Amino acid sequence: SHMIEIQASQRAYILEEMAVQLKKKAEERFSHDEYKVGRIKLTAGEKVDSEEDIKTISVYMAPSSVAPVHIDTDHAYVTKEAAEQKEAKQIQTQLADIWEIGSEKITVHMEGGESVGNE
Repeated sequence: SHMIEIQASQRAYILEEMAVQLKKKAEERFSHDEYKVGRIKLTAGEKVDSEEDIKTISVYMAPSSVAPVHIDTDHAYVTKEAAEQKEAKQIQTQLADIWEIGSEKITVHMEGGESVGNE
């Protein structure tokens, strides 16, 4: 049903090791929570020797729980967005702290919602 493909790569192996250890450590703070860490996507460049070499980290946060026509006051609408922006940025900082890695490298995708983190 669910089949994957990989290309042999030392460099990728290391990167997948850093990735499961990062996944686990996140799952510790978001186990019993609103949000569940789901996909995590790392990118890296020519050399892959430590965490330092990770260029980016995408995180897809899970719901852990149709109306075409919505109608809103102007005020309802902007504040509804403000809060979702503000939720997204908090998972960003939380993971920044947890992983001891600058939030510039972390994109948070808020699936089960409509938001994203920085770039």
